[PDB]
Formats: sequence, structure tokens, C-alpha cells
Amino acid sequence: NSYRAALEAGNGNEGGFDNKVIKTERQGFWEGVYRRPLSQTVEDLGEGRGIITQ
Amino acid sequence: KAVVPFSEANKKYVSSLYRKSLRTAHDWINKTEFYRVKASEIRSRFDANKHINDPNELKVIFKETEALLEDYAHPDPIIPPCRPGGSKFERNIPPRVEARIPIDV
Amino acid sequence: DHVRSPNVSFDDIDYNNSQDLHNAQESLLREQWIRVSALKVCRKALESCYKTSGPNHYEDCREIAEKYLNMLPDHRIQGFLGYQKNDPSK
Amino acid sequence: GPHLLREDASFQRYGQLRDNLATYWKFNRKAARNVFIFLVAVPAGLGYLAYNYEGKTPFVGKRRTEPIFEQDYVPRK
Amino acid sequence: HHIHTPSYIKPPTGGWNFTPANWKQNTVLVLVGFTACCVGLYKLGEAGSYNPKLKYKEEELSRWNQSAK
Amino acid sequence: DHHTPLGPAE
Amino acid sequence: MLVQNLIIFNIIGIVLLVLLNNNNNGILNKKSLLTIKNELKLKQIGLIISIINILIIIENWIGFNSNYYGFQNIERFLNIYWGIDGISLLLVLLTLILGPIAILSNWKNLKGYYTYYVISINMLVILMALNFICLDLVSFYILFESTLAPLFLLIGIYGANNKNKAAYYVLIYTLASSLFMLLSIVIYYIIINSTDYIYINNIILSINLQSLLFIGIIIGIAVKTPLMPVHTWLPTVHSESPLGGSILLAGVILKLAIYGVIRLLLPNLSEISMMFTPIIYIISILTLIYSSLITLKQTDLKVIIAYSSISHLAVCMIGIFANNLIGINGSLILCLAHGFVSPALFILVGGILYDRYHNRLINYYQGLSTFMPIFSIYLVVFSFCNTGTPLSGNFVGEFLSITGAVIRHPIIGSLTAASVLLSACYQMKLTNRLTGSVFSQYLHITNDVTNREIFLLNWLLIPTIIIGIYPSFVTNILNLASSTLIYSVLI
Amino acid sequence: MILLCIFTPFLGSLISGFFGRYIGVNSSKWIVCLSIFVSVVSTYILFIDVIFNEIEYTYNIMNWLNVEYLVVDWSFTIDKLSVSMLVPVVTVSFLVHLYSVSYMSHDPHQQRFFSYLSMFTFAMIVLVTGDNYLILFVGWEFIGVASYLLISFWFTRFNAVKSGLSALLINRFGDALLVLGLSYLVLVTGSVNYNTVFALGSYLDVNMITVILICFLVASMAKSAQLGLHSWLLLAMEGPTPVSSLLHAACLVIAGVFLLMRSSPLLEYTPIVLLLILWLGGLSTLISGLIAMVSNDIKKIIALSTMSQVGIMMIAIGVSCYNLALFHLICHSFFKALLFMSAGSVIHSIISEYQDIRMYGGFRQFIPLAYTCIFIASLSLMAIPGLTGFYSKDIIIESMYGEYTFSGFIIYWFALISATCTSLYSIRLIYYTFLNNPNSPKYIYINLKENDIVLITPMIILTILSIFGGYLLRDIYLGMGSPFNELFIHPNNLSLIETEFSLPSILKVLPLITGLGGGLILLLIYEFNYSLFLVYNNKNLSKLYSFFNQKIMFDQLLNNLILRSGLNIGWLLNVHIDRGILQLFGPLGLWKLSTFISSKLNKLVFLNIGFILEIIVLSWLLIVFKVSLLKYILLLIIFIIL
Ligand SMILES: CCCCCCCCCCCCCCCCCC(=O)OC[C@H](COP(=O)(O)OCCN)OC(=O)CCCCCCCCCCCCCCCCC
Ligand SMILES: CCCCCCCCCCCC(=O)OC[C@H](COP(=O)(O)OCC[N+](C)(C)C)OC(=O)CCCCCCCCCCC
Ligand SMILES: CCCCCCCCCCCC(=O)OC[C@H](COP(=O)(O)OCC[N+](C)(C)C)OC(=O)CCCCCCCCCCC
Ligand SMILES: CCCCCCCCCCCC(=O)OC[C@H](COP(=O)(O)OCC[N+](C)(C)C)OC(=O)CCCCCCCCCCC
Repeated sequence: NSYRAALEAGNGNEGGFDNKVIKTERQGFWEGVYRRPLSQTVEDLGEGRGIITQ
Repeated sequence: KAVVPFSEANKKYVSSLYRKSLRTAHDWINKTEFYRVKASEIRSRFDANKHINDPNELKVIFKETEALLEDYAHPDPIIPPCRPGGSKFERNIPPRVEARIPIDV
Repeated sequence: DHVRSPNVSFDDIDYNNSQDLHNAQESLLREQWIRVSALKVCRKALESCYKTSGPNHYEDCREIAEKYLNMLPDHRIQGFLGYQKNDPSK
Repeated sequence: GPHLLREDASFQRYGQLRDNLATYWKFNRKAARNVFIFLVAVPAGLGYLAYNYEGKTPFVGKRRTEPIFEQDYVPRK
Repeated sequence: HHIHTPSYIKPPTGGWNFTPANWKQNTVLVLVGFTACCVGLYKLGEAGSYNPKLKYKEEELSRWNQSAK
Repeated sequence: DHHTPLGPAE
Repeated sequence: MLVQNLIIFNIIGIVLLVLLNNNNNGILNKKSLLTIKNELKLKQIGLIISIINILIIIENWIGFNSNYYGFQNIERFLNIYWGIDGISLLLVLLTLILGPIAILSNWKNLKGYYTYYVISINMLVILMALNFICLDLVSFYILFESTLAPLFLLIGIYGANNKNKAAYYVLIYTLASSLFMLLSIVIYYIIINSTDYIYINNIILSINLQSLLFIGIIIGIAVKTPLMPVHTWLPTVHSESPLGGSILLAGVILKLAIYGVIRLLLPNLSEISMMFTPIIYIISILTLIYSSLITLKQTDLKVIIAYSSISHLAVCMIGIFANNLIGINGSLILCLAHGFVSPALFILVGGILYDRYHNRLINYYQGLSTFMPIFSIYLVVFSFCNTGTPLSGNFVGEFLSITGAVIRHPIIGSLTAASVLLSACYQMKLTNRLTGSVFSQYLHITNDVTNREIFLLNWLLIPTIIIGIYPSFVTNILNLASSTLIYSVLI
Repeated sequence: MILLCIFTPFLGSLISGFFGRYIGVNSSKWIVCLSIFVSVVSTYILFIDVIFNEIEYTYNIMNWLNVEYLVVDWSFTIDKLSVSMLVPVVTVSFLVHLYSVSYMSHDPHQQRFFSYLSMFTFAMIVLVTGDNYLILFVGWEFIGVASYLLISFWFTRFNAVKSGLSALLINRFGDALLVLGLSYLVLVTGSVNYNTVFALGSYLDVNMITVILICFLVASMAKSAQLGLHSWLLLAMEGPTPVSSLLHAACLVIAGVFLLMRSSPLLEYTPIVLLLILWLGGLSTLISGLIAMVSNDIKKIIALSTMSQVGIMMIAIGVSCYNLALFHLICHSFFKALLFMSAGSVIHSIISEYQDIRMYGGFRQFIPLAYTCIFIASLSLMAIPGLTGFYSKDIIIESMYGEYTFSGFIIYWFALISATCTSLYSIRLIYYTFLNNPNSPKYIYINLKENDIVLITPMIILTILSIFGGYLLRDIYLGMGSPFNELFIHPNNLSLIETEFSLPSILKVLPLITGLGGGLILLLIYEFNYSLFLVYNNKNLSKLYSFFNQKIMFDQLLNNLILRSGLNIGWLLNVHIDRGILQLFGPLGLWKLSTFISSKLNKLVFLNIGFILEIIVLSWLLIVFKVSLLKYILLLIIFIIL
């Protein structure tokens, strides 16, 4: 689970980031993205204080 | 402690119980004619037991006299305004007289 | 002078181009500040009516009061991090 | 300067003690009674209320959809 | 009587029945200031105030309620 | 009487 | 220009002061002219540099554009990219303004080595001023931790009776925690290969990895803006440090932790900041209520003001984590207003009384409004400002921060309103005791506030009431800068 | 005119405060009294132009807050209600300053006293003329700042210092709630303006109005000193007599009523809040009437009279008759200012300057002028027909019954007892000090005179208002259908018709019949049959007397229990947390641990071949054991530390 192992397995940020490529599944632990599916935000933050509704 | 009748210190205690008794009557009774009547009685109650030559007999009265005052204590005693507890106590105290010792800050 | 807003959307640009991404963030901020300015104007119209109507303020100021309570939740500054980093379509 | 303060020996002990209460403190059953209340009981109680209502209060511009006054009167007499 | 220590204690409000020797002169300098400012405050009050019941005619409001509809 | 005289010039 | 002029001139000034003082050391005893009047010439050159530092930033404030979104005045110096935006500009202005005031506060109340003190004060101010204008986490951390070296020596050399305990507290509390902030900075450099602000603002991390980095960074922040239960260093250090060290340690150092939220948590860790905001409110509301109650049982004069500092900073953190513009603008105005009122009280408590009677115990002081009236006017005036009286700049900060707290969370965020009542409990009790009853029988009549100490008070009160009456001076700079910190998707 | 009417007191307070040294004592007082008089005349001009001519004034200095949608101005307006409150405030305060020119003549600090007093008037003026709630909140706090400075004016007196603190801290309790109410006003409507918030009253959720207004009610309980937050009201008598007159007739003690009246458009859409005010405003009137009858200090009696009268306005608010509560507010400021002034005149005249009415007696002829002012004012207080307090207080008592609900019936008797006790503790006050057998020594009676003409003028002018003010102004406020939209009455809450037409014919006389008819009976006992009241013998009466003389033992409950527990929690936090668990998980605790660990490690460094050789050979075991056994070796190592 070290970043070195993830990088050596293609699960690191060696590949850059992009807004036109959205991944439906959740990204790996060490992976970063420019943009995220909103359903992942709601499934984490929950609706309420400024997410989706007011 | 022990109570020694006719000693100077024992008399002053009885003097103090007298100022507690009459002032407390004065606190409740707000007419002079009614106050003198009750104030006369208290002295009679104070002077009837004037003669005691025994320690232990006297100490019971001291125990009783404190109880009499505590139950009859006024919830708002009259106080002179400039005496401690009064309406004008500590008002406009003149400032202290002393020399200003300058400091080179 | 009066700078024109760079009307640009997060949905048409590449975030690798951090110059264009900056405009997409600056354009989404400026439009929101207009809505607050639009909101403060509408509220001014409500205030004149209530002061002028007096007893009739419930009638002569009916749709302004209705509209003001409708624009209030969404006519506020929300930033761009919400929409830059989230994808409503997904 | 000139020591413009009449230093007091008893105040110095009081000041010395009040700034050194850590030395004499013990973790007896009394302290745990207080420590549990302030570091756990209150934070958890408020922590539940904070998370329970976190997102359940859309009070911005809330509207009324239910009458306040009553229409018909039903006298006892 | 008692001593005010007035050699050094000089608060802005005097202290213990303070009255300067040239108090008659200073008051006229102060009575001007109250008069100078009260007159000055009257000018601004007239120039900068308004009636908030006559700025907009009801004929203008009646278009606002319908436009928002 | 009050007899408090005026203080210095200010 | 800016940073390059700000470092090169200060380094030149520091070298100049060292050359002048140490020339005569040699092998022979020296009675030179520069030692006369307690190093007065060397103190003056230190005071001028503090004033000149303000002139450098104003040269760049004129060019600032309030309608441009993004960092301005960007420059690269020492392979580090700098820059200014709306939020950073005002905090830089506060930091440099406290420069002359920190030096002026200690003009003639040190036993010696004034040149060392003057160099350290200008050094700490520059390090903190530069901390608002860097553009990467690594450089943020470098400036965030470099202030320990002078501050630890300054408190130890010039401190009060317990200076050794105070020195051992600031060095270890603010290093054993900021090292946890280094770990989260390092992890940013491992996965993203860069710690620049702009580059890392656009990246989203996994919600597990967001929680780790937040916990690391907020550990380093919860100590600098002391949040219970890790606040124990601040009351001790304040009661023992030199008076000038207290003005900087309260005026600026605490506000570096609120600025830590603005750069390190809200933009890049936006998703996990929403999750922690309920928890942050719990910690800050308990900090607000406990710090106010603990102050009611304190005896040292300079500790009592120290805890009042903790209650206000808890409110500042409450507002900044509110996800609206009202809370964020209110939190930043409160930090600026607290940046003047807090130093003013330490001057009143540890700088005017302590320089005359040399005792900080509250029991000796009462009835001070009799033979020290000018002192009691400012103590009364600053007591109200410290408690959010509507005409001061603190009320604007506190009202908005409370308003923003309720907007974010109506139920528990409403408990911020207890700040209005509790702040008046410990503070007004302290003022009412000091300026009440007869003059104390343990003190002796002495001078009232001197002309220098009036100058310090008037120029900490004047900025406070301008921001109160017309806070739009601060707001016109903040609005476009503070609007980039809000995370919300409405559909 | 508006800008002259508002800020004229302010520069008057500054001039006495900052130039009072350079113009001495005599001029400082008069220039201050001039500033209030300028605002009085300016106010009366606007009163004519606003109340009768239907005109409004609004001076907007500049912007205060401009945080996105939340925009607040330094805007000052004068509507009907703002000018309905500037008559009681500025008029009374001008006479108070005129009265206080002579009352304070024997006090060394008269530049500071007047500087505070005109500051107090300016804050209240800002309180009622602000066009939003924040401008109101600014004056709402400087009311407490000026009151704290006024109440503790004799800062050398220990009692006046702590009573000033008691007023500020309890008021800041409501101020905290008032701030919280404003935040929910921004949360719900994004505004604190009057033109905006009141225009949206019906459309808003009922729960939200309650959250806002409950906070307003709690804040108003602090300032108006109702039951629960009232312990400070009687502690306020430590200030000079002019302070009590201005602060208990035409200032903060009424500011609680104004906040509820101003927010009437919201208050009509949450009947639960109105119902609470009715009970708080009914219980408070009952209690302070009962407390006053067994109160001996003269200023305490009048101060308790203010709490009962101020609570009468609360039940008027509760039944949504804001026009009634407002009108009684004006009428109450007239005689209640006079009563404190007349109390100040009595105490000034008696050379011992006593305040216990148990040390007075037979004053009616030595000071006939002081007595008559109390007599005319008290009758106006007791609502004698044809006076001013009659035309304002009496209708409220009717409208408790005219509501024809359960709460109106229950409060009706609490209010009617308040009218009864008002007619009783007044008679007790007048007899004990003017008609009783003398209690002071003779040397006092031979040296009892009235006071100078400067002290006399303000009282007579307030007397005339207490005979004619209420009748003239009755139709302006209580008029059937007079346009006063500033006070908003929902159509289902109007009972002025049934209050005046449907009441039983015996109730319309019930307050007065028990008022004077019951007054004579008590007068005879105090005169002819005082032996009944020697209550110390009777334990039932002594317990009853002690309870009400100690003010429902509410003061003891606050201090002995609530305040001390609040300070104790500070102590427990300061003992078990700050110097307790945080030092154990901090400096002290880690020093203990490090002293233990380092004392073991020092014992290991010693030059010995046998020791170093044995350690090395043990470490060869780490090559033999399987790596999964490391943590057990980690635990075994930790054990041998112990
Ligand atoms: C506010 C937020 C929190 C901030 C602080 C967070 C960290 C705080 C950690 C607190 C834990 C220590 C505090 C409690 C220990 C206090 C020690 C003590 O009280 O004495 C117990 C005993 C010392 O012996 P004695 O002389 O008899 O003293 C008795 C006095 N009651 O001591 C002993 O007998 C020893 C106890 C067992 C020792 C086991 C050793 C295990 C290894 C040590 C832990 C290492 C921790 C660091 C690990 C990495 C280090 C590189
Ligand atoms: C809306 C904003 C309004 C601001 C207008 C300010 C007018 C009042 C100025 C008072 C100056 C003065 O004189 O205070 C100082 C007075 C002077 O005492 P003295 O009577 O001169 O006697 C002198 C002899 N002593 C001093 C022995 C009695 O003593 C004090 O130290 C009193 C304690 C501090 C009072 C603080 C009041 C500050 C006002 C509130 C600020 C918000
Ligand atoms: C902006 C960053 C620039 C870098 C500055 C580097 C500091 C080196 C200065 C050496 C000059 C010197 O040794 O001189 C000594 C000078 C002045 O002593 P004095 O009182 O005049 O002499 C005293 C003896 N007498 C009076 C008898 C003659 O005091 C100083 O050193 C103060 C500044 C350094 C203190 C903290 C150092 C921490 C370093 C780590 C920081 C991250
Ligand atoms: C996650 C929260 C992080 C917060 C910061 C870290 C804790 C702060 C500790 C303060 C230290 C202090 O106080 O240092 C000074 C202290 C002692 O105190 P003293 O000044 O000598 O007086 C008190 C002395 N008596 C008893 C004689 C009066 O020295 C020590 O005990 C030395 C050992 C401390 C080791 C610190 C390890 C830090 C590890 C942190 C991760 C668990």
C-alpha cells in the first residue's frame, strides 16, 4: 500500500489528471483527479448544508 | 467558656444582648408609643433575672437569649446612612493624602 | 475601466491549461456577484413598496415579496470549488 | 525603581500556590468524575446534536404553508 | 478641609470641584462650539434627509408587482 | 460656605 | 521588488546594527558614545527600520487591484514564488504595523542588550510578514517554524521569573505539533510532486487520504490558535515573555493559524473540511465556553488577558469554517480587530502597571481610577472593545462570525452567541475591580500614563474604531478574495 | 431637523467630558442641559410634523456592513413610533438634567456625572430612531454601558461598584440573546431592516418567527426587568437619585417594551410568544406589588412600582393591543419621573438624608410642596378617575377581561391585585413618611426646609403632565381606528370594541372600589389600630413578611446557587483540566515519564565487557526468530523497563 507500490502498479499520479475523463468508480487511495462524479460527493458529504440543496 | 457573674466582662455581654434586643424591637415596631411599651417589657425581662450567682444557670439563658434574637431578627434592619451597611456608606471618600513618588519608566 | 467578464465554463476547457481554468473560476465568481447585486436591487423595490403602501403592503407588494423569498437561497456567493470539482451529469 | 508596592508575604504564597496547582493535583476518583464530564460527556452530547442536525435545517427563507389563526368558534356554553 | 492632590491629577473632567480661573473666557469659546455645531448639524440634516413615503409614486409600484409576476 | 477658589489658568 | 526589497534592506539593517555595536569589543574595555543613554542611537535605528518596512508594503499596496481574482505582485526570489491576494495583504499590513509598537513598548524597561532585542523584534516581524506572501506549503512551513529560533531566545533572555518554563513551552509545543504539519506537507510533495498553492488547489484526493492530511494539518493549527485541549502553552508564555514578545505572540502569531486554514485546508481539502466542520465547531464552542469560565478563577494580571485571547480566537475559527462569506469576512475582521485590542491590554496590564509596581497579582490593584484616571479611561475603553461593544471593530467581527456560524449550522452554531455574554464576565470583572472602591493600600501613588504609553494606546484604539464604524475598508479588499474559499454545489 | 434632534446630546456629553475641566463645574452642567433642551424642541417640531401631518424623515449617514447580500446602513428614521418614544425620552431627560443641576451641587464630580447622563440619553435616542435592528442594537448596548457607569458613579462605594456590575452582566445576558435573534433574522430573511423584515412577516415559517422572537423576549426581560431576570433592578438604587429617575421612567427599563412593540408585524404571527409575554407580564406585576407593600426603603418602593407598571405594558402587548402598551408607556414616564424626583426632594430636605421610611413621620407640613407632588403623582399612578394614569392603565385592566380567554381571566386577577397593591403600598408610603407620628429626632424637624427653585421647577412641570397629559393624548393613540400602522394588529386580534362595550358593569369599577375603599381600611390600621401589625410575635406572619421583604428570596437563589455554581465550574475546569489532566498529558506528566525512562537508560551506559558482549549475542536472536515474533520482543522490552 506504499505510494511506491501504487506508482509501480499504475495506481499513482504518474499519469497526470484530466477533466474530460471522469471515473465512475472511486479512485485509489493515493490517486488524484481534477474532477469527480457528484454522486461520490453526496455519498460522502450527504445532502444538506450547501450540497445539492440549501 | 465559663460565665462569671458580676465580673466586668460578663456584664458587657449582657449589655450587648440588650442592644440586640432593643434594636430588634425598634426594627419591627415603627411607632414610638408601641416601641416604648415593648422596650419597657424587655428591660423587665432583662432585669428580672439580674441576680444570678451560678455559672450553669446563666449559660442556659445565654443559649436561650441567642435563640430569641435569631428567630426574631428583622429581615431588613434600620441602619444609619453613613454607618457601615447604610445607604451613604463609603460614598465620596476623600482621597488618600500621600506624596507622589515619580518613577522614570 | 469596467472589465468584461470572461464568459467561460468548466465544461469546455482543459484544466491542464491553467490559464483557461483561471478564467473558468473567475467567470463563475463574477456571475454570482451579479446575482447578489440583482438581489439587492430587488430588495430595494420591496422596501419602497412597504414604506409607501402602509396598510396595503400585503397587496401592493405581493409578487416582490414572493420573488425575493424565492431568489434568496440561490442568489448568494457559492464559490467555484463546488462546480469545478464535481460533475452534475454523473 | 523604588518598589512602589508594599509587597505582602501572604499574597505571595497565595499567588505561588494558585500558579502551581499542577504539583499537588491527583487523579483520584473525584478528578475522574469531573474529567469525564468535561472532556467526554459534554463533547459527545454536543457532538451528537451537531451531527444529527448537520444538514437537516433548511431555514434560509423558510415559508409558511399552514394557517396560524382558527376559523370557527365552538363555545363551551 | 481635605486635599485634592490637584498638582498632578488633571483628568479631562476636572476633579473634586475643579474650576479654572479663566472659566468665563473658555465657556464663550465653548458656547460658540455648541452653537457652531448645532447650526452646522441643522444644515446637513436639511440637505441630506428625505421623506421615504414620496420617493416612488404608487403608479410606479403597480408596475413593479406585475413585472415580478 | 464652599469657599473653593478657582484653580489655575488652563 | 517587494520581498527582494523587504529582505535585502532588513539584512542590510541587521548587519549595520551589528557592526556599530560590536566594533569596540576588542581586547580593551570600552566606554563609547553608542552606549550612552542606554544604546539610544541603536534603539532609534531599530525603530526606523520598523517604520520603513511599512513604507515598502505601501509602495505595493497602491498597485493592488481589488477587482482582480488571483495572486498579484507575483515574483520569484530564492527559487520561491511569492505573491499577494486580498486576504494576505491586510494581515501583512497588521504585522508590520505592530513592528514599531512592539519596539516602542520596550523603550526603557529592559536591563540591557537593547540592540539584541531590537534586532530580534524586527527579525520576528519580517519572518511573520513574509509568511503571508509565499505560494507553497514548504515555504509556508519554513517561515511558520523559523520564528522559533528568535522567539525562544528572546523569551528566555528577557523573560520574567519563569522564563525557563516559558521558553521550554513555546519551543516544544509549537514544534512537536508543527512537525505533524510537515508530514502532511511532505505527502503532498510525494503524490503530486509539488506543493505550490495553485497547483494543489485543483487536485481532489481520496476521502481517506483527505482525512489524514487534514488531521495532520489541523494538529499544527490547533496549537498555534490554541484550541482546547492543547492551549496550555499560551497562558504560561504570555505571563513570562517580555512585553514586546507578548504583542507579537498575540497580535500576529495567533493569526498565522487562521491564515493556515485559508491556504492549507479550505481550497485543497474542501471535501474533508465539510466533514470536520461539525467537529471543529464542537471543539471551538467548548474552547469558547471553557476558556471564558477558566478566566474567572485566575489571579495573575497578564494571564487573565492571555485567556481572553483564547476565547476570541475560538470565535475566529468558528467563523472561518462557516461555509459562507459572512462568516469568513467576519472571522478576518475579528482577527484584525483583535490584533490591536489584544496588544493594547497587555500594555495596560503588563506594560503600564508592571513597569511601576512589578507585580502581576490581582489582589494588589483596586481603586486605580483615583490617582490614575487616564489609565482607567483606556482600561474602560479597551475593556468594552475587547467584549464586542457595537462601535468597535470586534463587534463587527464577532457579530458576523456568529451570524455565519448560525448560517452554517443553525442548531449548534447558535451557541457562539455565548461569546457576547461570557466575554463580558471575566473582562468586566477585571476592569470593575481595578477601577473600583478605594485606592489600594498596597500600592503607592505614582505617575499616571506617560506620554509614550499614551501614544501606544491611541494608535491601537484608533484603527479599532475605524474598522468598527466603517468596516468596508477591510471588506472591499476581502470580498473577491474570500469568495474563492466557499465550497457548495446547488442544483 | 432630524440630525439636530438625534446627535445634539452627544456633543453635549463630549463637551462636559473633555472640556469640563476647562469650563469648570457650573458652566458644564448648563451647557449639557442646553444640548438636551435643543433636542427637546427639535423633537416637538417633528412630533407635530410626523404624528399629525403624516410625514417621515430618514437620514442615512453612510453604509455600515456590505457583506454580500447583508447590507446595513447608518440610517436613522423617525416614524410615528420613533417620535412617540422621543417625547417620553427627551422631555423627561431634559427635566432630569435640569433637576440634577441642583441635586448634584454638593457632589465633587459633576462634570463626569453629566457627561454620562447625556451619553445615556444619546444612546436611548439612537436606540429608538435607528432604521434597522443593528442600529437599535448599538444603542441597546450603550444603554448598558452608560447605566453601568451611572449606577456605579460613586465608585469609591463598594456597594455601588458591584451593583453596577450586576446591571451590566445581567443585561449582557439578554444582549447575547438579542444578537442570536438578529442572526436568525439574517438566516431567515438576509436582512435586519424594518422595511424588509416586516414586509415578509406572514410568508415566513411560524417556527422561525418563534426562534427570533423568543430571543427578543428574553432580551426584553433583561432590560425591562421582568421576573427571572429582575434581581438587578433593585440593586440599581446605588446610583444618584437623578439616575434612577431617568433610567426607570424614560429609559432602558422601558426599552424591553419598545423592542416587542417595534417587532409587532412579526409578533402577530406567532401567538405562542404573545402568550408567554402575557404570563411573564402578569406574574411580574403581581410579585412586585406584593414585594412593595413590605419594603421599607423609599426608593426601593418606587423602584418596585416601576417593575409592576412596566409589567402592565407587557400584558397589553400580549393581547396584541400595542397601541395600549405604547400609550401607557408615555403616561408612565410622566408621574414615575415625578415620584423619583419627589423622593429625591424628601431625602435632600431631611438633614440626616435617611431613606428608611421607618425613620420618617409627620412631614406633611414642613415640606408641603414635596408631599403634594407625591400625592398628585400617586393618585395618577393609582388611576383616580380624570387623571392621566387613569386613561392609560385602566383600559389595560379591562382588556385582560375583554379578551375572553382562559389566560385573560387568570391574568385579570393578577393585574387587578397589582392595581390593588398599587393603591396600597402608595398609602403605606404616604402615611409612613408624611402623616405618621415622627420618628426622627427633633433637631431634624427644626431644620426641615424645601429645596431651591432650580430643584423645584422640574417637578411641578411633570405634575401638570400627570394631571392633563393622558386626556389630551388619549385619542392620538387609543383612538378607534387612528392610523398607526407602525403597530400592526392582525384583524383576528382586535378586542378594543368588546373591551369598551361588553364588559360587566361591576368590573368597570372593581379596581377603584378596592383601590380607595381598601385604602381607607389600611389607613385606619396604620393610624388607629397599629397593634395588629406587630408581626414579629406571629411566626406565620413573620415567615410571610420575611419572604416578601426578601423579594421572594429570588436574590438569595441567584447568588448562593446559580452564580456560585457558575463560578465553581470555572474552578473545576481551572483545577482538573487546565492544571489537571492537561498538565498530566503535558509538561508535568511528560517530565515524570522522562525522568523515569532516562533514569533507566543512564544505568545502562557503563564500561563493562560482560555487559556489551552479552547484549551483542542476544541480538543474534533477531536473526534466528521468525520476523512475526518481533512485536512480542517489543512487548518484552517494554516490560523490563518497569
Ligand atoms: C493534550 C493533548 C495531548 C498532549 C500530550 C500527548 C502525549 C502525552 C503522553 C502522556 C503519557 C505520560 C503521562 C503519564 C506518565 C506520567 C509518569 C508518572 O506519573 O510516573 C509513573 C512512573 C514513574 O515512576 P515514579 O517515579 O514512581 O512516579 C510516580 C508518580 N506518580 O512511570 C512509569 O512507571 C513508566 C510507565 C511505563 C513506561 C513504558 C515505556 C513505554 C515506552 C515509552 C513511550 C514512548 C512514547 C514515544 C514513542 C517514540 C519515542 C521515540
Ligand atoms: C458613544 C461614546 C461616548 C463617549 C463620550 C465619553 C464621555 C465620558 C468621558 C469620561 C472621562 C473622564 O473624566 O473620566 C475619568 C474620570 C474623571 O473623574 P472626575 O469626575 O473628573 O474626577 C476626577 C478625580 N477622580 C478620577 C479621582 C474621580 O475618572 C475615572 O477615571 C473614572 C473611571 C473611568 C471612566 C471611563 C469613562 C469612559 C467613557 C466610556 C467610553 C466608551
Ligand atoms: C532576516 C534573517 C537574517 C539572518 C540573521 C542571522 C542571525 C545572525 C546574526 C549574528 C550577529 C551577531 O552575532 O551579533 C549579535 C547581535 C547583537 O548583539 P549586541 O546586543 O549588539 O551585542 C551584545 C554584546 N555587547 C552589548 C556587550 C556588545 O545579536 C544577534 O545576533 C541577534 C539576532 C540573532 C539571534 C537569533 C539567531 C537565530 C538564528 C536562526 C534563525 C532561523
Ligand atoms: C498532539 C499534541 C501535540 C502538542 C505538543 C506536544 C506536547 C507538549 C509537551 C510540552 C513539553 C514541555 O513542557 O517541555 C518542558 C518539560 C517540563 O516542563 P519544565 O518547563 O521543565 O517545567 C516543569 C518541570 N518541573 C516538574 C520540575 C516543575 O520538559 C519535559 O518534560 C521534557 C520531556 C518532554 C518531551 C516532549 C515530547 C513531545 C511528544 C509529543 C507527541 C506525543
